[PDB]
Amino acid sequence: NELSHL
Amino acid sequence: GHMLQNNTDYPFEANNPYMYHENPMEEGLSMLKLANLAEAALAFEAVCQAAPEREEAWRSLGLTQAENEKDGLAIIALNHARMLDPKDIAVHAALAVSHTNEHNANAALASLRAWLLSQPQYEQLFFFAAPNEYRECRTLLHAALEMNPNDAQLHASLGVLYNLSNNYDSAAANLRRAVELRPDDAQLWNKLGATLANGNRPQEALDAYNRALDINPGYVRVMYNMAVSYSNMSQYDLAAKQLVRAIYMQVGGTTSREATRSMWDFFRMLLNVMNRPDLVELTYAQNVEPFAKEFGLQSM
Repeated sequence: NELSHL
Repeated sequence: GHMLQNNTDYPFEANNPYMYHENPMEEGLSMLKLANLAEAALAFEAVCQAAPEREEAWRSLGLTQAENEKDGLAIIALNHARMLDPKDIAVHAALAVSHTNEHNANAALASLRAWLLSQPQYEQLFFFAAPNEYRECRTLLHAALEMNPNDAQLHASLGVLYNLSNNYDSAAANLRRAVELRPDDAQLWNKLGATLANGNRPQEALDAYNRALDINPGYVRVMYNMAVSYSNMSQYDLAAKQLVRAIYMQVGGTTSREATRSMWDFFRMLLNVMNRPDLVELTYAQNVEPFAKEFGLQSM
């Protein structure tokens, strides 16, 4: 899956 | 004496109308309160072009940029602020977050460390990429939490630390605590959402992002992150609609892309998987309108 950012 | 050139590492936007204004700092702050980040960033850029010794201008620019999904520019701006004021703890917290996103492990841990030990209340105190640095950060933060239990930002900071090592379960628990303590903090909800998403909990992530958006409706990074969670769950109508929102807002609607160019490429992949080769062809031109209309966000 794709990465989420803080 | 004035100094104009401690800013040559930052790629300033070329045609900045805020350079003509009297008080662009004030205007940037106003644009932030409106949640217009792209616009906020341009005004702060003007201040950093004119008065690159003003630490508050670089801090604000950095913070805005990371919220507008531009970590690289955030880190450049924040490093200036860090030089001009090494005790500005907001700059260190933000550097930790943007470096975590950029997978700069050593820099992230150093930023968390400076975040803690720069505060007078705490100064008395196998993760392969940076193993003993990570252990020291964990230890410091835990020591700090026993001196100041129920502190939202210590729990948030432990959240970031555990994101770095992919311990999403522990990161979530800590960030969950932080939002219970500060439920109107949009960044905390976003941080919790990204943590859940990265730990394969996108449905729960989307609940956190909605809370973040209800607080700050111009929070482009949350918009991006919603696109990502929807795409991770193969809900491509919902992904597409949020991604178009994100692109539009990132560029400041009506207004040097790169950050944008990968979002457009990501959007192309969505359009392809949903069997829309007509829409795919349109992405190459990188104009929002066709998609805003096609996806119900605008007019016709």
